[PDB]
Amino acid sequence: MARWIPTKRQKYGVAIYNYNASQDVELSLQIGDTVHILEMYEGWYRGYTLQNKSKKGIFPETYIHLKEATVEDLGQHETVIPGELPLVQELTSTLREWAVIWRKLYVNNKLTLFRQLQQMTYSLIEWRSQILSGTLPKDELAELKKKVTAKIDHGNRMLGLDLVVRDDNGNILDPDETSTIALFKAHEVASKRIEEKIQEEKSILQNLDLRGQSIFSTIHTYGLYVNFKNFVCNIGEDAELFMALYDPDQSTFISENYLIRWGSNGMPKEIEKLNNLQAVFTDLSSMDLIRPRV
Amino acid sequence: MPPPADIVKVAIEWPGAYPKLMEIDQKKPLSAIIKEVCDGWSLANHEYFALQHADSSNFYITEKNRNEIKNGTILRLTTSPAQNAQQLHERIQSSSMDAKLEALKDLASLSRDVTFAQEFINLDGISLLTQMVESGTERYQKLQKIMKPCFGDMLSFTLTAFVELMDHGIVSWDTFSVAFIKKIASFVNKSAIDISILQRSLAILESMVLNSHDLYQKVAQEITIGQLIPHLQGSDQEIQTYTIAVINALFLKAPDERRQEMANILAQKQLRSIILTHVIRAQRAINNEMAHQLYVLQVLTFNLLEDRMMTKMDPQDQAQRDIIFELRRIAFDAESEPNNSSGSMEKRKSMYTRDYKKLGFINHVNPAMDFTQTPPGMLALDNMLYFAKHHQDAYIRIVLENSSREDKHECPFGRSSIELTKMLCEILKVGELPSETCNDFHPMFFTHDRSFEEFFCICIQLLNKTWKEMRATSEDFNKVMQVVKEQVMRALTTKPSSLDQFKSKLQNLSYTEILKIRQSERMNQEDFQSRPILELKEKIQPEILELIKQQRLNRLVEGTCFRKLNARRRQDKFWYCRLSPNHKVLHYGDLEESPQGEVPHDSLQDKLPVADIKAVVTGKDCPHMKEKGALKQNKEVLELAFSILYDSNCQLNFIAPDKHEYCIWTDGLNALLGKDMMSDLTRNDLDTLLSMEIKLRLLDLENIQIPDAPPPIPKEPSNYDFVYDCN
Repeated sequence: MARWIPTKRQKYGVAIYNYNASQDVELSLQIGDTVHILEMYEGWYRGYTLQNKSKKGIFPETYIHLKEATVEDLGQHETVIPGELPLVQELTSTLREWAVIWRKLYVNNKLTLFRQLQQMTYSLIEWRSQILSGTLPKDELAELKKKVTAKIDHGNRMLGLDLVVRDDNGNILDPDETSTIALFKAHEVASKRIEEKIQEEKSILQNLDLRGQSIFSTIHTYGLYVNFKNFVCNIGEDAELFMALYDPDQSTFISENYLIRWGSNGMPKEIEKLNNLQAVFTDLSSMDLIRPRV
Repeated sequence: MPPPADIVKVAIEWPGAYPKLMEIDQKKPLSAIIKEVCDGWSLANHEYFALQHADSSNFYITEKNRNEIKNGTILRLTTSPAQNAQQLHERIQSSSMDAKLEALKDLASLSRDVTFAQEFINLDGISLLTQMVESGTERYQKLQKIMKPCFGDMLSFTLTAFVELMDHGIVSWDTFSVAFIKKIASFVNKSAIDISILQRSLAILESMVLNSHDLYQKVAQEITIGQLIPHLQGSDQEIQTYTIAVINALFLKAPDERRQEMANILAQKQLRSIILTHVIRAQRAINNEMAHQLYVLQVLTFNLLEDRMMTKMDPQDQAQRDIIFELRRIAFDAESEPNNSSGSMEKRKSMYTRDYKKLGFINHVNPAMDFTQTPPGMLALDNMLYFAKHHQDAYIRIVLENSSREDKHECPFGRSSIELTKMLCEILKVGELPSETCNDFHPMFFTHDRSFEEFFCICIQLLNKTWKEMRATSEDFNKVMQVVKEQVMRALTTKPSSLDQFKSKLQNLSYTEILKIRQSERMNQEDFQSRPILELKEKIQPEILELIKQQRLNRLVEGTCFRKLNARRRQDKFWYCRLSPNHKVLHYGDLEESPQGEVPHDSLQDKLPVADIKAVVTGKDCPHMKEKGALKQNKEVLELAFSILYDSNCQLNFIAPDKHEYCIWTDGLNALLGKDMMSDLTRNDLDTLLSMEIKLRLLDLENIQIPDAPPPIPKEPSNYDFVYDCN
């Protein structure tokens, strides 16, 4: 409770389990009871709690699951992988904002959105946990940045919150007041994204095909995956099965006939495929889709 | 609310009659249905005959149970319950035997039929049984002398039919005469007899004992316990069940003063040990009733301990003071020079205080202030008296080892003995009311009448043994007894069966190694649930429950269009019950059929103070449900019918519109009452929400796991002298 040192390597004041009121400013600490500590005694750390940043907590150093870094993860590289974990910590703040929201959500009954709140929350926190490490490949981490950004801004517009910017690698790089017009158009872009989400949520909430068309607009290589099962008939003779796409609109063929052999016994003449009677018909382009009769 | 399928595709039968599968109408008065059924077999006399389930019941269908005929439920015609009852009775008071045997087995079987019982009890054919088995012996006894196997079967079937009508209670329990109990005495007081007779007769014994403490008294001359041991010895388990049922009825209705008598009687006739060796530790299956029999036996011993347990026998009583004086002589005179055995009052005070600061007593002027509190008081004294007979080694060694420890590791043998006896009785439920609720029997108790006394000596022995193993202290006095209680838990959870096995279980407990196994299981069971983190979560409980409650307070304020009594004929099935912001006044009553719901105003019953609210009885518990006339409510409104209590004379006897909000309002009024909730909605929401919250606490640790156990406390500089200041 004495011999305190000024340092910044302790802002991860990390409670372990139920703490005790043995200390003037202490209680049954939760898990994430972060104290932004200022006073460095060896065996004990007392410092300003996350909950109350003018109120200290005097918590045993062993009970302090200290991580030397501050809430950031890159200055000393506590990022398991560089360039994101600022994103995860701002996600944590996002979550503690969702905290006060879901307290203010049973006061009314919109609980439909309260459900979807918890579910998007669960998706975000599982992305959080999976990106506790560099578990994904880096490009997949960029993908997850995109997805978490998407979910986050969704929640924000739901609560009519602010706009986050800098889609990728932080959400924070853009808003650093380095320029103006770039920032303006960043806001412009984010409002675009909000428009896109409101439109799609209306049009995926109610319609169910326009989403598929919009996604198929970008890429145009598609494949009809058929797993055939068994040709119900007994033949008594060898048989040959051919599977191809015909165009009555064009009065002609389209694809190559996938082949199956058939024994005379109502049985495929090749049995290693009987389970695996699998063909994938590719090359399906935007035109291939939009043809009237196929 | 709906009636059953009024047109049911069922077979109708009758003795001699080919069944006809017709589509019977059921709203018709059943007399006419009986008429048409009779007509089907070219029969008249419908009121003289009853249809019944051709299925197992044979219960003569009345207007009441005709809802119980399913598609395929065969109906069989027969004589009406009155006509069966009569045919019986004039066969019953009669004397021709085999006919009586058939009618008597059948009166047995049909006694449970309420529909039959109505007219057989109106009839008084049970007194006709009284004839057939108290006169019917002496009309015939010359040939009964040899037929007595079959006459015993007779009177046993009479016992069956008699009691199987008695249990319904419409016929008096007084139909048996002193000649009936005379025959029952001829059974119980004699040797092994035809098992039906002995069975149903012991059953009558316990039943008539149950009817009256006076019947119990006037059969106790015939029901004696030594003659009642053979019923246990009867390898038929049920004879054992009946002997012990009679025994437990004896102790239930013997006076506690006479209960100690019959307890010494039980101890000397070996009931504890003879049942252990002949039921528990014999090969006989301990059926649920039998395990309950043993539970009641041990707890009867325990509630004979109760009279000394609860009562606070005078701490300064001269006799008990000299008996704790002799206890403390055989306890202390080793380091107590024998001049204190007859020590004077000044020396009595000196020795009290000297070895009672060695016994850490807050008051050192009296050992009996360590007996001035009950439970048990002079019963812990009784324990040490057992020790003077059975565990003098234990008593001497404990007292001597605490006869010199002035420190707070002191084991206060007066205070520890008294409190340990009381806490382990509360563990063992020594002295509780024996009920069918508990069916657990400990064979530990039935290998020793005083297995409670050896329990206390050996548990205080373990207390002192581990007391060395865990630096046990007297500021931890209650704490050390609670660690000993934890050990008692880990032992009794293995279900001790004998003194040696109980001693083995306690020797397991002396903090040697197996504790790591129990905490390793605690590890494996926190794996899925994180028990210390569960501690974190459920410790900060109150916020979530109180927010749910104020949420429901909101909901009560916005209330609903509640539903009334019999909202049938142009009555407001919709009427608002607004909770005021004051949350002391509910605005409701005959409010119109409101679409938007609440008209916030001084309603027809604008007031409802919590000050007169008692509770809400929910369902048939509602006083309006207790009405069975022009306010009958079908059991489908059970979940909507609530009766909010107030004034002790006016209640909110109303109907909910559905189930969930019924639960909600019950919850809300209970929060008003300041008690727990009774919506499973509350369970689900509270658990999911608080679990999420704590799941929103795992953040500061993540990618790194928690120390499950408490880490230590690293040392401080004791002073507060800040090298880096605060602020």
